[PDB]
Amino acid sequence: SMNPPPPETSNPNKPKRQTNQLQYLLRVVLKTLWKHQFAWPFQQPVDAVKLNLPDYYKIIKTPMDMGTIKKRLENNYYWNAQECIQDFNTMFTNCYIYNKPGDDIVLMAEALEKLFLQKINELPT
Ligand SMILES: O=c1[nH]c(-c2ccc(Cl)c(S(=O)(=O)NC3CCCC3)c2)cs1
Repeated sequence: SMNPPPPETSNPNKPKRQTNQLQYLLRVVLKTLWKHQFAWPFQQPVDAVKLNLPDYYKIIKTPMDMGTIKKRLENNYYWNAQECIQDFNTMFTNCYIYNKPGDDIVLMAEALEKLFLQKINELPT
């Protein structure tokens, strides 16, 4: 298929964890970003069949999206906040890689990244 399987949202041989920071990343960071007017392209894995982008997964080898991140947080999939933050950063970076400076989609990612950084600047202790 043109679409690989989406990233795992559970893994039984990976240990789980819950922390105040991870709770915050779900309740505040993810759930607030989700509502932004520019969040929609990032709420699910890129569907190359739907969007007609047979090139997407030829270019992006570590795909990530907020739908996956949300499910991971709900699963307690992550060990710590930094691991989750890395997924957000991978999502943003993928967008910059797959596209071009100034593209509408890149403008969207740039705005979301700024808001994301604002919110993770300070996490609970
Ligand atoms: O690098 C990424 N692009 C996208 C994405 C998702 C949906 C849509 Cl419509 C778009 S887009 O920038 O408006 N390009 C559309 C024009 C043809 C394919 C989709 C990008 C999510 S991550």
